[PDB]
Amino acid sequence: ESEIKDAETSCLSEDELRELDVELIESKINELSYYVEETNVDIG
Amino acid sequence: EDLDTYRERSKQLNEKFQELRKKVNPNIMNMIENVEKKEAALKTMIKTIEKDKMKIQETISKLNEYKRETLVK
Amino acid sequence: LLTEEIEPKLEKLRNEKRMFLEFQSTQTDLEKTERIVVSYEYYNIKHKH
Amino acid sequence: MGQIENLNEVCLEKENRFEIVDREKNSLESGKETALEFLEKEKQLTLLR
Repeated sequence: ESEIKDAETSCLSEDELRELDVELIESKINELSYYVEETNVDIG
Repeated sequence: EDLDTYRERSKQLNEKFQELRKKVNPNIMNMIENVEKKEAALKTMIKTIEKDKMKIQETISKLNEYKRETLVK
Repeated sequence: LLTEEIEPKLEKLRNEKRMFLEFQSTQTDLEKTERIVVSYEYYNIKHKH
Repeated sequence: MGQIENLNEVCLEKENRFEIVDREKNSLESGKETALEFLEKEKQLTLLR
């Protein structure tokens, strides 16, 4: 339950939810998508 | 100008599963050809094994009779 | 022994071929269903407009 | 001497045939480790998102 525990821990609460910029988050999401497009993770 | 409910979700899941197969499979033709040639080699190797066992048994089983027939005469 | 140790790779290739063909068929069916749903949504949007 | 030496020679040849390259598997392992590091970075970015 990482997606729930981390969400409950991240939500002071207002300062930790407004200090993060939206442009940096969008750039990080785009980089993650570009990396996962050719990652092909495996337990090999 | 830019461009039944569970069907769209199933289609999106199938698309995500196909994306999870990022291993390039446009070379499936030559891959199947290599598989076919390797399976032909494997059939030839199985024939080699079976004919080798047949040789191993038949050589001695015929040499016994050859000696037993030649020595007496 | 070498052949039975490489046979894991043969089965991996058989999987990467069969599941690949299955995923291609599933992508074709998904494209067909998406086209049908897009036509239905376009008809509904035209009626609403 | 003869028998033990030929047995040792054939067993050494077999052990070598079992470990001829010892790099192809290592290369695949390093590639998979790099892919896993990329996936971990992507997972960290997804957690941030």
